[PDB]
Amino acid sequence: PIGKCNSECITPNGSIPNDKPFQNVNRITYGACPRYVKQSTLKLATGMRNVPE
Amino acid sequence: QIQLQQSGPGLVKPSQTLSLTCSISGDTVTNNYAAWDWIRQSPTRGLEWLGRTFYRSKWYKEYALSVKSRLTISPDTSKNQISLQLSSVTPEDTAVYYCARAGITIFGLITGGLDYWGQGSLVTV
Amino acid sequence: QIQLQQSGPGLVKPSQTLSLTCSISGDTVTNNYAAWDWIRQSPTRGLEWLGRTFYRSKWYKEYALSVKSRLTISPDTSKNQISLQLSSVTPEDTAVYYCARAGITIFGLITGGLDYWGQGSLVTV
Amino acid sequence: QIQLQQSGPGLVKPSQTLSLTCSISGDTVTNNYAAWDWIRQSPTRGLEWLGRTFYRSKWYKEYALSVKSRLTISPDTSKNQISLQLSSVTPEDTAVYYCARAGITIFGLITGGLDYWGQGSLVTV
Amino acid sequence: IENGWEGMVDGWYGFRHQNSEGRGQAADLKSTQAAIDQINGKLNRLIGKTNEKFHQIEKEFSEVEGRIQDLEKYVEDTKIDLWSYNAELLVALENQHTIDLTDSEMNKLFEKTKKQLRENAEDMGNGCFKIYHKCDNACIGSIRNGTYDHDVYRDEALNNRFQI
Amino acid sequence: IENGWEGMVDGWYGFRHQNSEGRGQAADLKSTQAAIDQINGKLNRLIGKTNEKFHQIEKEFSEVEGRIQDLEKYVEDTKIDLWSYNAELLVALENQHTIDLTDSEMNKLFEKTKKQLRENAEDMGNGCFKIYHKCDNACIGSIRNGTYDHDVYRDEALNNRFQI
Amino acid sequence: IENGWEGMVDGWYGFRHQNSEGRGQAADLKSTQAAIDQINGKLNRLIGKTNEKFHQIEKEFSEVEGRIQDLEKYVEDTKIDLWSYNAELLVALENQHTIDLTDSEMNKLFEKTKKQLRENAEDMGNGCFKIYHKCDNACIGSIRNGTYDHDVYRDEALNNRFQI
Amino acid sequence: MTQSPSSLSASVGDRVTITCRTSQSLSSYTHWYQQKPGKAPKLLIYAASSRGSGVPSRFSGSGSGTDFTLTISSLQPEDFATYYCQQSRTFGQGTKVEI
Amino acid sequence: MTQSPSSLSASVGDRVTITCRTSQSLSSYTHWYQQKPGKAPKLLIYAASSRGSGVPSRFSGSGSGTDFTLTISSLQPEDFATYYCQQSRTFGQGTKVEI
Amino acid sequence: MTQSPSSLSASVGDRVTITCRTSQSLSSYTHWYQQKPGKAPKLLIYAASSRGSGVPSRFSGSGSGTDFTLTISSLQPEDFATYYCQQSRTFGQGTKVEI
Amino acid sequence: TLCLGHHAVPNGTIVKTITNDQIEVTNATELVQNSSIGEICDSPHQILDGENCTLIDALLGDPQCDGFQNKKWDLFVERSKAYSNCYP
Ligand SMILES: *[C@@H]1O[C@H](CO)[C@@H](O[C@@H]2O[C@H](CO)[C@@H](O[C@@H]3O[C@H](CO[C@H]4O[C@H](CO)[C@@H](O)[C@H](O)[C@@H]4O)[C@@H](O)[C@H](O[C@H]4O[C@H](CO)[C@@H](O)[C@H](O)[C@@H]4O)[C@@H]3O)[C@H](O)[C@H]2NC(C)=O)[C@H](O)[C@H]1NC(C)=O
Ligand SMILES: *[C@@H]1O[C@H](CO)[C@@H](O[C@@H]2O[C@H](CO)[C@@H](O[C@@H]3O[C@H](CO[C@H]4O[C@H](CO)[C@@H](O)[C@H](O)[C@@H]4O)[C@@H](O)[C@H](O[C@H]4O[C@H](CO)[C@@H](O)[C@H](O)[C@@H]4O)[C@@H]3O)[C@H](O)[C@H]2NC(C)=O)[C@H](O)[C@H]1NC(C)=O
Ligand SMILES: *[C@@H]1O[C@H](CO)[C@@H](O[C@@H]2O[C@H](CO)[C@@H](O[C@@H]3O[C@H](CO[C@H]4O[C@H](CO)[C@@H](O)[C@H](O)[C@@H]4O)[C@@H](O)[C@H](O[C@H]4O[C@H](CO)[C@@H](O)[C@H](O)[C@@H]4O)[C@@H]3O)[C@H](O)[C@H]2NC(C)=O)[C@H](O)[C@H]1NC(C)=O
Ligand SMILES: *[C@@H]1O[C@H](CO)[C@@H](O[C@@H]2O[C@H](CO)[C@@H](O[C@@H]3O[C@H](CO)[C@@H](O)[C@H](O)[C@@H]3O)[C@H](O)[C@H]2NC(C)=O)[C@H](O)[C@H]1NC(C)=O
Ligand SMILES: *[C@@H]1O[C@H](CO)[C@@H](O)[C@H](O)[C@H]1NC(C)=O
Ligand SMILES: *[C@@H]1O[C@H](CO)[C@@H](O)[C@H](O)[C@H]1NC(C)=O
Ligand SMILES: *[C@@H]1O[C@H](CO)[C@@H](O)[C@H](O)[C@H]1NC(C)=O
Ligand SMILES: *[C@@H]1O[C@H](CO)[C@@H](O)[C@H](O)[C@H]1NC(C)=O
Ligand SMILES: *[C@@H]1O[C@H](CO)[C@@H](O)[C@H](O)[C@H]1NC(C)=O
Repeated sequence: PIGKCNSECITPNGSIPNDKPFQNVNRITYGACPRYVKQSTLKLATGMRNVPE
Repeated sequence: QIQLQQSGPGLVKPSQTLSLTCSISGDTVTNNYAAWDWIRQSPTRGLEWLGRTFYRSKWYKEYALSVKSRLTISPDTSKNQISLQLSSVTPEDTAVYYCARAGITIFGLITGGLDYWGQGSLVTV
Repeated sequence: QIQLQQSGPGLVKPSQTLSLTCSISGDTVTNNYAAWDWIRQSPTRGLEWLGRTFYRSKWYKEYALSVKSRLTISPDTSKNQISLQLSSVTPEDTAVYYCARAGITIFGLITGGLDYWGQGSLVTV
Repeated sequence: QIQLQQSGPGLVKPSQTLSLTCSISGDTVTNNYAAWDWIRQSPTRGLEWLGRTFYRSKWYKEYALSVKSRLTISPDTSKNQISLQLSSVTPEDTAVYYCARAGITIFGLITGGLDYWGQGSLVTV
Repeated sequence: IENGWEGMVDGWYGFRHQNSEGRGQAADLKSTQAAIDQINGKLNRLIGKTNEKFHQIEKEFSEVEGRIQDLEKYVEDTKIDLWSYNAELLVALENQHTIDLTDSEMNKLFEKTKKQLRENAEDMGNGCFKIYHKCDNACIGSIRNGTYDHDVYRDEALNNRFQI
Repeated sequence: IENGWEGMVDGWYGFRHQNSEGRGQAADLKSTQAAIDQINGKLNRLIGKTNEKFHQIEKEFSEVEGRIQDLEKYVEDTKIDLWSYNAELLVALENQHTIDLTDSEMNKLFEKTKKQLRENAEDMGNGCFKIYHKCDNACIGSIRNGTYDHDVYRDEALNNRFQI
Repeated sequence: IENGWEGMVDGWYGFRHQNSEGRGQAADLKSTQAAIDQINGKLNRLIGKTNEKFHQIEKEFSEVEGRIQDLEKYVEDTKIDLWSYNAELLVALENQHTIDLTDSEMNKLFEKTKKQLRENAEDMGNGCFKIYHKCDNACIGSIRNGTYDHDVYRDEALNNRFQI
Repeated sequence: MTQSPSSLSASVGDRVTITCRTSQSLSSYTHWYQQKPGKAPKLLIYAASSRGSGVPSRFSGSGSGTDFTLTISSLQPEDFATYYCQQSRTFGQGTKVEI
Repeated sequence: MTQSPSSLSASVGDRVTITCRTSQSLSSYTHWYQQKPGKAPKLLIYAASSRGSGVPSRFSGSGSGTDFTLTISSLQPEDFATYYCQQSRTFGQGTKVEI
Repeated sequence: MTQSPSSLSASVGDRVTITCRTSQSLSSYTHWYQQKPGKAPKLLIYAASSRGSGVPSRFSGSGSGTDFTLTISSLQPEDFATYYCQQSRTFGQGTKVEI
Repeated sequence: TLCLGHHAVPNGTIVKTITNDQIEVTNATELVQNSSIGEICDSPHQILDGENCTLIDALLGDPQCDGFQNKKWDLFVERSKAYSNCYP
């Protein structure tokens, strides 16, 4: 359906935010959109190698 | 919606104990990415830090240098409160006390910023 | 196919020397990624290590801590022979001796695993 | 097109001062990636190093170990001149002096190669 | 350092001193800040650095066709698989460097305390500095901000180390 | 360490001690194992991690055609050259890290022996710690497994250093 | 080392000694050469390692067409964007390593002087080794080429440290 | 914890820079606080770079070494309050701005 | 070099776990050996993770720090032999399994 | 700074190798110089691997550890001059080649 | 006495690096967007809705698509229920 936002990326599943550099929602994009990838989760390490206790 | 209402009497005998209960509504004390500090403010010295009590698998405690041997902070999970206990009060402590929530974190580290404050006064003889 | 047949007498006088010939067929002693250990097995102590030899541009030798000053291993290239020489034998050494090939390597490092064993007994007065 | 013509008298009294003017045409003294050495050559020892000067926001000077306390190099910006001043001359210094330009640099580092030399003789009583 | 501390939340690097007056825990604030800037710098290159494309070829089809439809399904599949590998290589390379710089900053702070206490403290092998000398909590904090002076504790600690 | 040893086959690191009882050689087993797991972990991501493709475009042609055949020869050539560069960058990056972590492990083992011998030994420059103290082969092996105690050899070695 | 020297052109690492005879500055030539070979090796893989392509598809068009022209504009745009990211990742990776190897080389030269001055000098924090021992300019240069002997300056400097 | 201003009377719509000079040079820990008289304070900008919830767009901060500046694009009659600067556990003496 | 079992009588087709607790924590050096009485021993699994030549699929090993377990999926009448555990140069006292 | 030849008489078109032993092992700093009698010396090859301006293609250099060789492919009648070897600040004793 | 330590978490996440595959990190951030709002919004771009009309039908002047006359768009959206009621 048609709604209102403030966002550049448009995908057939609906508009998505373009802050993250990668997406896997759909391969069809329009406007400023993140690049399509096949992986679902790509964790970026922002901390230290964790040891318990 | 985070709301903090702190209770406790504001008239105590000098050289005695002190009671201050900080009831918490809308948020739980058992929060991994959060801490709960205690800040007092006076017209003379101003805002200063007292201590904090966060939760990493059990209740940890921290205190300032000056009131290290006189302040105990007792958390409680039963009805979502945090209790402040001050021992051996002094009439230089005639000031207001604020119960405020820390935990505006970046990368999981508590940066010491305070949000969702409260209100409460205190004066002694 | 790798085949190891070790020979040598199994009846020697105590407080004397000892000879043990480990004939090798199907493989050569001069191998970069293979060493040749020597393992004895007793009914009381069990399996234990004695020493090893190989060839990295020169005939290297290693020995155990206990039989450091009594064991010499002499390799031979002429007819594919590795010879074990034990000096000053003792009647506590009444045990079987195994000539086995090491060198089941990963990343070029000999990990100490043994393959292609043999058979041989020994008893002294 | 870099041309270096050095002037200066070649007959001075021993145990006195010395003057040597190295005029520069086609290039400027103020250059980031270029230094200016001073090399003397004698039939006895041969080519040897004396000192250098350049400009990295301030006129810097370096000198050799032997003539550390007797050599001063004075650059000039006004008319494209670098002047050599030798103090307390000795009759062992009867040799020719070359004013040559360094600065054949790789990755911004002056490797000590010399280009665009000059000509000049010197003899003392 | 065998293991870290569960309840340290105000920094990634810090000290837990213990003397006759008790034991206290304080967080180092300089080395923790330097690790944040190196981590936030990596996120600055990735977040909000997208490129815009308006008109492309059709990437999904309904009616089966011949050679041209097979070529469009192969060009789109080539771009997706190449960018999927590029995303895997970029994250794995950045995660390798982020952990390495974080572990190196831990060792750098360990050297700074040892360098400051050149003649008054040595390594105990457990990431600690056993000091029985007259060093109170303010003396411990002098090491933290780099204002510790070893000259006033040189002769006072050399004789005590031979005694103990 | 100026150069390696030709006759060490059971480990990438080790010690060649020499005292009055003779000279022996025993390879390190802990640091060698830790280097293997980092190398074997790198091979785990590459070996057996392929992707399957069933139907593609024709990549070889017999009869010359116009625009469509030139496009198919350009799409296939673009994918091959891009993956050839990706293979070069992946191997060269992993080879750079593998050598760097291996060269860092031999320094950590050098530091661990110096840290354990806190007051009884000092560095000489070539890696050979010239020790004349009463430290036999079992004493040498006590350093290897981390069970060496410097307290029983503190006063026995400090006077020997001033004597020699 | 807080900051470098503005008046050093013949090397990347060096010393500025100062004693009773004056102060001098000499550039180190061994560690600077090793940094050049690691930098020049990186430029060897990039300079003059191009690949040749003779016949390609048309990459610019005048008259608008249907599906085939849209496919050719998408294949060419895919190759350009992928190679633009590959150029960004290649330069940023080598720039990260070039700085990281260089700062390690600065610390390695700092350790070599401390390792050579095993019992006659200690660290200060700023890198300026305060030495009052009888060590002249030729003594300073003996450290530079690795010919310095600490045995002739062991007893002469140990008593000076207790005196000063 | 030192602050250059203590009390000022700026006109409505003026631009004011409040400098909070600290001792330790770190930027991701310091914050800024505003307290109107008679109620609890609040948080305007945290980590000296990003504004908090319920903050208008006229509040901006900068980070340069050990000196941190809090800048107001346009002063308002509803912005009469004391301003406090906190680094990690120590609060400033205060900054009283007035219309 | 300690092994928890010394002698056991398991039924045919049973699953048995033999624990070889060691002193030094390293996994790529330890192996496992089987020796029938009156014959030369052989190598079943090397580096505690990969079986050797001439080994059926019912033999599996595990590595967890300093703990190494050799597991048999199904006991066989032809598998009556003494089991030995070696880390780098020291062999275990033995493990006698019986049908 | 030592040079293996001192004075040689090679024929026209001969190949001559001049080896200059050094003390410190570094290649990017050393150079090579040629001085005709009564003429200003010039630079032929710098950093022991790349020729300079105004240099023919018959001059080549090599670097192997602390050993540096300056090789002339074909001797010429116009190449009668004394050769000098310099590493960073010390020049060689000289190398007089003759046709 | 002047010991050193570091922050730890009871429950961290797992990232992938060059050497290891299951290394444990205290804090990790998601980098791949796998969620959508659910509706196509038209504030930056002029979006023209289909309303069971395709582009070819609106181009030729389909009487059921008479609303798309002299119209311009930044992105045309074609519905999956588009049908043509005119001459074949
Ligand atoms: C790495 O570090 C970052 C920063 O520390 C973490 O991000 C935080 O993650 C936690 C939990 O993972 C978040 O806390 C929860 O957020 C939920 C939704 O967040 C929105 O609302 C908050 C305000 O509450 C905003 O700040 C935020 O930007 C979002 O807009 C809340 O719904 C949760 O509420 C909890 O408590 C209430 C109390 O009644 C319960 O009713 C709820 O059910 C719930 O239990 C909770 O507050 C936090 O918001 C995140 N912060 C930020 C800035 O994003 C990462 O998660 C961390 N990564 C890893 C892997 O650990
Ligand atoms: C890095 O390290 C690895 C492992 O350490 C090396 O891999 C070994 O490489 C060597 C030679 O490079 C191999 O040795 C030779 O293997 C040949 C074929 O191997 C098969 O057979 C062996 C059993 O013999 C199996 O283990 C293996 O998996 C293969 O199935 C043999 O034919 C060779 O026999 C030699 O001796 C006989 C004796 O009669 C001669 O007749 C032959 O002509 C020949 O000389 C020899 O054994 C070894 O098998 C490899 N091991 C493994 C596990 O693969 C890498 O080579 C090394 N890389 C580098 C660059 O050094
Ligand atoms: C990293 O380090 C390298 C090497 O040190 C630098 O490369 C040098 O860069 C400088 C300037 O950035 C160059 O100097 C100028 O070169 C101009 C043209 O160069 C040609 O001519 C020289 C000979 O003069 C050749 O060696 C060179 O190969 C080129 O063929 C000259 O025209 C300049 O002349 C200046 O002085 C005259 C004096 O009259 C003035 O009239 C001019 O206007 C001008 O001011 C000047 O010499 C130098 O040539 C470069 N060397 C090399 C080997 O390339 C990099 O610049 C440096 N990178 C960074 C970012 O700093
Ligand atoms: C966004 O929309 C697109 C298209 O409408 C979705 O792609 C398609 O989604 C359907 C159903 O989710 C997929 O059908 C099923 O796929 C599974 C495999 O995932 C298969 O096993 C089933 O038999 C069935 O075919 C369809 O494959 C998929 N097409 C493509 C090209 O991916 C997409 O899922 C939507 N995304 C979100 C987040 O809603
Ligand atoms: C450093 O910390 C100590 C701890 O008490 C304190 O006494 C000292 O004043 C501090 N120095 C500075 C410059 O802040
Ligand atoms: C460490 O090795 C020495 C070497 O002989 C030995 O005596 C000691 O028992 C070993 N310690 C342990 C815990 O194995
Ligand atoms: C090292 O440098 C010193 C400095 O004077 C010098 O005396 C000594 O001869 C040099 N040694 C060598 C081997 O060049
Ligand atoms: C945290 O980790 C422990 C592992 O000890 C696990 O049992 C628990 O379920 C985990 N909790 C969460 C919330 O992931
Ligand atoms: C097509 O869309 C129009 C506009 O909303 C609507 O009136 C009409 O009913 C739709 N057609 C069908 C078959 O529903």
